[PDB]
Amino acid sequence: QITLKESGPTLVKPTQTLTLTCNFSGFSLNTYGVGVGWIRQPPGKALEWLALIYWDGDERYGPFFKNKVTIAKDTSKNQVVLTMTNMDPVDTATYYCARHLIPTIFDYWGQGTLVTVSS
Amino acid sequence: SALTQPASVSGSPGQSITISCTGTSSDVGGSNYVSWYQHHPDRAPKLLIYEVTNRPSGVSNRFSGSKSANTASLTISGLQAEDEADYYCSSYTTTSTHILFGGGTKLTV
Amino acid sequence: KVSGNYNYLYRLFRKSNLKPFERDISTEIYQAGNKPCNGVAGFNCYFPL
Amino acid sequence: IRGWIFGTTLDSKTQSLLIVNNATNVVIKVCEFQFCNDPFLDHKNNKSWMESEFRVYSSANNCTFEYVSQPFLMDLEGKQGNFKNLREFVFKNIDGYFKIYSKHTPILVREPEDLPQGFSALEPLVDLPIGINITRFQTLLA
Ligand SMILES: *[C@@H]1O[C@H](CO)[C@@H](O)[C@H](O)[C@H]1NC(C)=O
Ligand SMILES: *[C@@H]1O[C@H](CO)[C@@H](O)[C@H](O)[C@H]1NC(C)=O
Repeated sequence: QITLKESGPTLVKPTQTLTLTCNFSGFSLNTYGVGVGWIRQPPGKALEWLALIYWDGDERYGPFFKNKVTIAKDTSKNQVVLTMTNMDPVDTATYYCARHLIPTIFDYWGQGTLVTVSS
Repeated sequence: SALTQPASVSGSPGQSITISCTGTSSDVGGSNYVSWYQHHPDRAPKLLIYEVTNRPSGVSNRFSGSKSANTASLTISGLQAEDEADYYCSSYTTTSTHILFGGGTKLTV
Repeated sequence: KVSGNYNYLYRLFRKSNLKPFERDISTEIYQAGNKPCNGVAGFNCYFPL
Repeated sequence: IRGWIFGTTLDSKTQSLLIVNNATNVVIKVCEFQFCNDPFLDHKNNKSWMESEFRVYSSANNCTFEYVSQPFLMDLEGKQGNFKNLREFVFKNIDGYFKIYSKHTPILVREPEDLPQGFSALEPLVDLPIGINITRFQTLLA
């Protein structure tokens, strides 16, 4: 069965860039019809969709963060890598990686990791 | 964004109570895809509604939903101690693939 | 797909109606007007699909 | 004569028919085939009959239909004179289907040229359901 696990640094300097990984285990991402996306929720406010990638190498990013984020996949090790740039204290949030389908928008969510900005 | 949702709703255990998520009809479009998730603290949320008045495997029959003209209403019957959580609305939109709903916390006594 | 699917193709322009049960396809350039057309498409040159 | 190979764009991007009759195979293959201006198979020391350069179709894209059938009654080596054997084929195209009728008569009494005046029929050899247009095919003897 599928577990979504997030890994990466929690404290980041604002000038420095951020990298994050989600090591999904339990589905082959190459199956036709399944995607995977990223959702962040800053404390005190609602969630925020980041981006999502498809099985056949089709990538969809957020309307504002096209340059900020980049996504890539590795089905051999069953991992996905996301890169975020020039983050802000408002951007500090809990991050989740999630399976995505068409009928059911989002079904299973990873436990997530906190991200905060300081020195 | 341009989508809203009332945050707090209150009721009494053993009875039925409802909350709604509301937005603009143009952004969500003709096709609804109304969805609702629950989130108690200290672990990740899961899905309880994926289609109009529809619930996947691992059912909880007390759940119910209904899609009005511009809103989606979630109704709960026979409340117990598990209601004290935050419930998020989520619908497909046209100009972007956004939901951006605040979520609905529940109160009971 | 949520962002749309673009890998599906369909022909728009052909010189004449094709006989029943035709399967082969040619991706050569099409010219609408009488102007000779080579290389890239453009004015009076429409991509066949 | 060896076999008939034919497509429409000569570049292995459009599907094509491969008919090969070298020694014992009769292979029919519906696949894209890259064709040439002058593909040759007979040329071999100019006196030795061989299917030299068997590979006249350089590449392919996607193959669908494969069919194996028995060869016909031919002769061996290369020499000139006493052309006893006669062969006759008719190729027809009906709604994609491509039908071939064949007949082979040995020991024709009449001299070279001198088309025989004997009544003969043609039995249905084989039909192949490809479903494309056909106005460009050519035999490849060896
Ligand atoms: C006929 O074709 C088959 C399939 O490639 C091949 O194995 C066989 O050797 C061929 N016959 C010849 C070359 O006489
Ligand atoms: C016969 O043909 C082969 C292949 O074309 C060539 O390598 C060889 O030199 C030729 N030999 C003669 C005697 O023509």
